[PDB]
Amino acid sequence: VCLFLNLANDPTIERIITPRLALTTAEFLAYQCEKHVLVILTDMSSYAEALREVSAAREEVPGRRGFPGYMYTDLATIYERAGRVEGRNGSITQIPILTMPNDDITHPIPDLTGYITEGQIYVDRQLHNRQIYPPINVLPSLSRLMKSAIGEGMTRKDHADVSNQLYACYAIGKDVQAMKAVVGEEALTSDDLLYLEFLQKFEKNFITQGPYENRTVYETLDIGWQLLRIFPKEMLKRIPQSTLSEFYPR
Amino acid sequence: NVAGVTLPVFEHYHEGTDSYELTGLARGGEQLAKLKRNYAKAVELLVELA
Repeated sequence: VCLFLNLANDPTIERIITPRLALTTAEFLAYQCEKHVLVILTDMSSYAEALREVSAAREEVPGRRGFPGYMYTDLATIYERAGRVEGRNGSITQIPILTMPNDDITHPIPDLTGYITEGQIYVDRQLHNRQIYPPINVLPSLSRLMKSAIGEGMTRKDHADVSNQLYACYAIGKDVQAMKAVVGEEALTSDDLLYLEFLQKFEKNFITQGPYENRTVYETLDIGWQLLRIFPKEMLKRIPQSTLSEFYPR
Repeated sequence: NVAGVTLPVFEHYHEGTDSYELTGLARGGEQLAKLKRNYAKAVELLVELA
């Protein structure tokens, strides 16, 4: 671990300094020491505020929403310091944390951060109110190049299949719950009851993680399979039977 | 009520009484009884479709 820390009361200038030091050390470890470094950054909204501080110090007129017009170049230079290189055994993976201002998707900071980076992950306030930790919303979540990050050889072959099944089933469960909330159980069929049970068990178990539960990919795949086994093969349509024989008849 | 909207339904009650139970006793009443059961099941069907 390499822990850099910068309290709030510290100088405004030093705030724009720490990420560069972290990036330099991460590059040194990943390339010169052939490591696989997962760097994480926190609260880039306040980093943008520090950028605003230096911009005010520069006597340059502010741009849209008061933020400087050259936020793009600085944030791009921060984000793009990663990847793998030829003739090297190592990689760098960046995961920043952006504090979405007051649920504003159109705010410039998150818009540009979505433009530069690849994919995004959302959290939910309602799930946090439901006391389900971590409050992660997978309905809008999207990983850009997951199709090559996973598959046979790297891991179990049918991981992507399983995630697609879980996503589709979650969507159907949410839709039937929405129809339910105004229509009524009098007009509800058994398969919809199974979908409701799967949804409830899904937020109860899969989304629920807890603080100190070291979970591995294989047992999570087993849990997903157990959830999918509530249904028979008839409506588990999206997966070829040649691969459903792998775990469905257990 | 289905889907929050109400509709009516009709049901048949068979009161235990009769008036023509023995019309035409001295000439014949079995064909009349066939008519009785035929028209009773007809009334069932008609009430259902109503």
